[PDB]
Amino acid sequence: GGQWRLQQGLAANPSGYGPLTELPDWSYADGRPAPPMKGQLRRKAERETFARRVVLLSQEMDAGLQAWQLRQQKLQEEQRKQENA
Amino acid sequence: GYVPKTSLSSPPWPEVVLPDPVEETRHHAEVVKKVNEMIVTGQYGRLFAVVHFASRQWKVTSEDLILIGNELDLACGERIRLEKVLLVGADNFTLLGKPLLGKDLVRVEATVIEKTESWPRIIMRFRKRKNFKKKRIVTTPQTVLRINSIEIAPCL
Amino acid sequence: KFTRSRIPEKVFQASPEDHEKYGGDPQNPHKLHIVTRIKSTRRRPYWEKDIIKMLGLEKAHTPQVHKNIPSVNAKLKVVKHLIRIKPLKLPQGLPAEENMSNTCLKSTGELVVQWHLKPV
Amino acid sequence: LRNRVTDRYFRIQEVLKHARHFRGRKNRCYRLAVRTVIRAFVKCTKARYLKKKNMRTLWINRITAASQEHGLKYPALIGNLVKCQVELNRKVLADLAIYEPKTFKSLAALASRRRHEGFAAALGDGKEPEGIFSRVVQYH
Amino acid sequence: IPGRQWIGKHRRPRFVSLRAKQNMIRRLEIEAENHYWLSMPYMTREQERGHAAVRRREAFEAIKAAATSKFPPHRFIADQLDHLNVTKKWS
Amino acid sequence: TYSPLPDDYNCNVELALTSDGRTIVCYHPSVDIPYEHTKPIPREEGPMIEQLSKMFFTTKHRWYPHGRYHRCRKNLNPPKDR
Amino acid sequence: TARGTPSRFLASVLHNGLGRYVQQLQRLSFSVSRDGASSRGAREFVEREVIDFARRNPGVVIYVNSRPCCVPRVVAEYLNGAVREESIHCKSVEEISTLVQKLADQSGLDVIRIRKPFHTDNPSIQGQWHPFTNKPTTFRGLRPREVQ
Ligand SMILES: [Mg+2]
Repeated sequence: GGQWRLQQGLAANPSGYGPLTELPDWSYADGRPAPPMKGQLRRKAERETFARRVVLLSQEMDAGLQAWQLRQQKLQEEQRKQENA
Repeated sequence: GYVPKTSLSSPPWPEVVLPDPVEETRHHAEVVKKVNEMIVTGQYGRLFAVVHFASRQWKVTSEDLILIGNELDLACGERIRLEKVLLVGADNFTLLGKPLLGKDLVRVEATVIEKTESWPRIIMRFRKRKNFKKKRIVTTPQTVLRINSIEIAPCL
Repeated sequence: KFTRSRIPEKVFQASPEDHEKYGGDPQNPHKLHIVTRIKSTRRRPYWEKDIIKMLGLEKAHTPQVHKNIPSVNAKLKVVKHLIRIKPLKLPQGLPAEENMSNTCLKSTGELVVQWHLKPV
Repeated sequence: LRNRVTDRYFRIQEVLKHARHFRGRKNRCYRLAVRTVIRAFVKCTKARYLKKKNMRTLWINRITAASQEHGLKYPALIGNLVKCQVELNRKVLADLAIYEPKTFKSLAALASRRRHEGFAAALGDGKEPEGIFSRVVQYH
Repeated sequence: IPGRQWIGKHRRPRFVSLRAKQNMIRRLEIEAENHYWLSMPYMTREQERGHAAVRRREAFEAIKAAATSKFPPHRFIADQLDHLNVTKKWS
Repeated sequence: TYSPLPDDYNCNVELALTSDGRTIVCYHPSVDIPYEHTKPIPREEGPMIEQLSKMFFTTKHRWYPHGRYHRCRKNLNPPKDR
Repeated sequence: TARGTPSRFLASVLHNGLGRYVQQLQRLSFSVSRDGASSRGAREFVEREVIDFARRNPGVVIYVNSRPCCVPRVVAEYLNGAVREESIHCKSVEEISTLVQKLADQSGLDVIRIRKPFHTDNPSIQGQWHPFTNKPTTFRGLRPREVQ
């Protein structure tokens, strides 16, 4: 029943992100938390490099627009400053 | 918009009338109060938990065994609290959470007994008339867990 | 001869019925695409297999962020039958280096930069 | 012969120990035993997929039967247990269907209750108060 | 059927069930939403020009530099002398 | 007066949510059999295989024997469980 | 395969986890040649690691024999009489630490196929299914087409 889960903002597969697969599976009985799961470590590396790509692409987009705008202002000033002599 | 009662007039299923939500939430207050009384007074016998341990969902009593298919970097004999329990039942009540239960509500304990390997497991590939024949032999690691206790906590 | 196919520009000009159907804005559009390969590139031509390699969509059902620029969109117009395109919406801001690891992209299309595992 | 093979008995016995339960001369003669032992190993690896498949269809048969005991069918039971965020899988529900049938009856009443909240929900369209078991738990 | 069911002049017929219609329809709907989101670029083609030329240049400097740094590995005395312990004894 | 299942045969199912709305408390006591729903306690190879087949309602084939090869492949000490 | 190999059910020795955990490995028996390249990493295991291993679990008694062997062996003997003899022939020190720790961690059960991945001995708590669960009784216990 994954189309319902897409309607609810959940993962389409219940083994995807969420509380069944991202909490730790077990703890010590003393209360010590376990060392982290291998798939949770790999998965948080995937989410971290994904977020790094989102930031990197967003910064290239903003720097690209601002560089275009500075090129257009320099073209307008090379239009205006030659209107004399 | 009236239709005379023919066969295809009204649907073949009976019309169910769902209860009013105020009285039904009061009924849930009564039932949760009673089941909390059975947990406080200790009326329950032995429990079972459905716990979503790593690979799948294991139905679990106390005093039983689970064979997992990985090494868990633990010593043989160390106690484990299994979190991600997601159903807890007794003879006369259950407790199923959405999707998991509260850690302050159910405490499932289990020791590691033995960290074995599996029986040797043959992986042969063979395509006819192409001289394609590969044999591999694989033993996965395994740990066995003795679920020591399913303790339940009167927190509803 | 089955050749490469061109697509005219009226195909990629949205209508206000489409702007009301899908929740887009023509003024102030979105920056980042989420692209997801959902149709195998086998039984497809080699140029489509190449574009799917160029977009990093070699695994199926794995989202990939791209730019909403006409060059990237030209490659996406080549393989638009093989993918799924959604806008990357960002409810909270784009994550800083403090919130860099504690993110999760949801199935709706939003990148939630504070990702607890707790219910509301 | 300068160096001819001495250790050859053990290669024959490497293959033939897997043939010890076959019929015919497949348990005895090496030429026949290599083909049937290779073939038994190929079936042994291709049957892991069929083990998983046949267990799952066996569980859907057991959940189907025990849900027909409570008047429901299988797709109403599974779809409406999904819609309650009770994400028990097929193995557990077959094991409750066998060993703990009060719990399976209460899951059947929860799933049919949610099914009727879906019927009354999609019946009275527009804004209406939601069902009680129809609420979802939002995680963040 | 005349021969080999599915290729030839006289092929057997195959018909489009409701499964196949609903599958093709939902593929067309996903396709039409792809047609919506490709209709609104964040930049024009003039504005995108050269916005990532530096990062692409440094990326190919990394690939070029990984190509031109390929050479035999270092050879140590401790490996060759370390072979001599194959006749390590007790006493 | 609403019942999601006809709570008449196995257990009296009473569904509940907690007030925080996260767990589904189900309460189900066992239904006793009523005393009025009870009755008081009352106080040659061919022919033999037709008689056993007619007796246990199975076909004739599982009564004819099987040879030494199938009597001596049978695991005579199988693993017990539980 | 699984039909040529025997199988068994997943068990323990004397309910090995319930009350207390008992180390199931009684004796290790190393036989290590003094002069010989086969038992080199065995010798380096005795010089380095068998003492710290012998202290990390004192319920195991260890017999290093040091005879002129031509292939070194380790012989793990378990509490239930099982004896698993494995060879440490031409294996490095780390591989013998993982091998000996593997023999220490497991038990004297066979390494044949295990049928079920679990073992309850009380599988049913609400009462097992029989065909008269989920069937309502009728008045006077009557069956169909019965008049009186
Ligand atoms: Mg033909």
